[PDB]
Amino acid sequence: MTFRDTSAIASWHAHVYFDASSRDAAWTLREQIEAHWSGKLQLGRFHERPVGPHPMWSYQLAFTQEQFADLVGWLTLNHGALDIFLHPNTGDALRDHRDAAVWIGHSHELVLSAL
Amino acid sequence: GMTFRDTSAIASWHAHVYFDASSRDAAWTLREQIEAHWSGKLQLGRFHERPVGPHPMWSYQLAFTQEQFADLVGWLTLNHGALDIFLHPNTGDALRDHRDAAVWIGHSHELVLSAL
Repeated sequence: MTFRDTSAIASWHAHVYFDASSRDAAWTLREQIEAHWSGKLQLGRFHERPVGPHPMWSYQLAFTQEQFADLVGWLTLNHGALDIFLHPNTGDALRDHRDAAVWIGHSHELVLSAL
Repeated sequence: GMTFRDTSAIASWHAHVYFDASSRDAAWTLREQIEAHWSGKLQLGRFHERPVGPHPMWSYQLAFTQEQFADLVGWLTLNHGALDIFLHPNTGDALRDHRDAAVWIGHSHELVLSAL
């Protein structure tokens, strides 16, 4: 393979994964993300069903390479028992999710057929 | 109910590149490119071809600061290939840093936490 630089990355997404057992925790973290960054981070719907490539219930957060250290550091400290799926967006969704998956906690098998 | 921490709680980060006999050449190539790219400025451990410490796979260690995190981890996410990479912060709590603050580029693995 050939080495790429970080300019390849357009944006990052993080997806907070949860289920019925962890719904309250996921909602609390959502409220805290809103508060901590004062609603300046793009935030998707609180999906209580599997959507797209996501095998768990999820919600999406979007941010840049320039916010990556702050957001990922903070999520690493504060995610609790919730797994978080992170991936860069480079313009090739399948490649990004298949090959550039990062996980805070534990990894999950994605529904790649959705991409 | 969680008590939230600020990123200031992080002293430094460690990363471990995991590999096996099948991927040792790829592990080595990455190793030598990390050396090249950062001009030997990133603290780098031995190329361990056995499980060491909490690590269930063959591994080598990198140590780096929060201020180096985005450059290094962004690059590793793009360039790690088949190699899973274990990352964790150092906050002064070895067990919880490994068990509860684990980050994985690729796939997660079960750590041998009794090693700690």
